[PDB]
Amino acid sequence: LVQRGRFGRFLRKIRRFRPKVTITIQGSARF
Repeated sequence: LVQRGRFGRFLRKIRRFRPKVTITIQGSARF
């Protein structure tokens, strides 16, 4: 392992801001 929640999900591997910005980029690749 090499991460804490503060560095695993703090506008880093999720973002998902109210209008949805990078989560959409991830969503394009995933789906």
